[PDB]
Amino acid sequence: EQESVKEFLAKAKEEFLKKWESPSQNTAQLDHFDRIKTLGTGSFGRVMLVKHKETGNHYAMKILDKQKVVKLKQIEHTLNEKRILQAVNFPFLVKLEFSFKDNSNLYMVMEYVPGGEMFSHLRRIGRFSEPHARFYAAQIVLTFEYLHSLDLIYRDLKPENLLIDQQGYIQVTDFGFAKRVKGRTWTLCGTPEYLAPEIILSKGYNKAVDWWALGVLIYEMAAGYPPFFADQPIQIYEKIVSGKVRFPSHFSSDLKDLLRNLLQVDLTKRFGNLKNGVNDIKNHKWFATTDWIAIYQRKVEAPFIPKFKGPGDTSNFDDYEEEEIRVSINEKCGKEFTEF
Ligand SMILES: Clc1ccc(-c2c[nH]c([C@@H]3COCCN3)n2)s1
Ligand SMILES: Clc1ccc(-c2c[nH]c([C@@H]3COCCN3)n2)s1
Repeated sequence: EQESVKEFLAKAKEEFLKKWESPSQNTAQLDHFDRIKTLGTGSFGRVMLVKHKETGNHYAMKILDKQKVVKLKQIEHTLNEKRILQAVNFPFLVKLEFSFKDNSNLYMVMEYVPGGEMFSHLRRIGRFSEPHARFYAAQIVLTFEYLHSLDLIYRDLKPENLLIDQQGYIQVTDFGFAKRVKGRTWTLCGTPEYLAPEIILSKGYNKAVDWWALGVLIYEMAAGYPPFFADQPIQIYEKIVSGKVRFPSHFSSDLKDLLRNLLQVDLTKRFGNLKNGVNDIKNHKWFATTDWIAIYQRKVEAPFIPKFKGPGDTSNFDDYEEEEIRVSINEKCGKEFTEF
């Protein structure tokens, strides 16, 4: 690669390691914020729009219930999420601004990205044109080049985890499955449609699973539906491990070629995992019109700017029942979360 790229990644790794070895902790508390709206909710956590009472700034606060994290066997994953988020820095990664814990919950206070999930915009428009898909895909390629160089595997690429910012660029959220891995790792995690075959087959797997998931994402952005779709996970998994993929006739020949190499069942033949690494992807004909430096510098005009009224607008997110943020008078699971 160009020495300028090698030196950039060397500095990125130095800066990551300094924060990784000495993580920040306990940098705000709950009563510094007003709660505004629930933006999403799941089996152990939720994300809420909040406003900082002294500065007036808006943030997305991810709240995890310690007891539910323990019950669902997510302790190590939640510790990974916060330790990685406080150590990374890249244009297309959502920034963690504060973190803290109390008797009941863990809190990660992130920048608020008001344009909403890519998923909403994709389903609204139906499918993205190839140039539009390629603009987003280029940002993911650069983000994975960065993360992988730090020995991080992301493991949760899907349209719901990619938010669109005020300039139309991506911000990757949700580091709940991200992990620092030199070599292989073994956990079954991720969403069914996006799982690589070696995850489904319970193998020791590596960063190649992120490049498989990029193939699924590009397919879904350009078609409007994912390549291995079926009604139940076991049926999805059978399709994935066969790897038989059908492409819409409107796909360009270059797009089909790139996707056959990303959706390669044999991980030892998959683009992103060969001797030339990410450069087999960046140099592929489907990306011939991409100016990688201009994307990194955010100098390319985006295909689409989300419609919103200001930094507190929640119109691009949906409506959930509003539940209390209860804090027990007694400390729960203190040992398990000591390092958070
Ligand atoms: Cl992943 C990435 C790999 C290499 C990257 C890179 C190389 N050079 C730059 C920028 C361009 O000008 C502003 C600062 N340096 N990024 S990103
Ligand atoms: Cl604005 C936002 C900033 C950060 C957000 C965030 C972090 N983690 C999640 C996930 C998405 O997938 C499943 C569970 N909650 N959103 S949204």
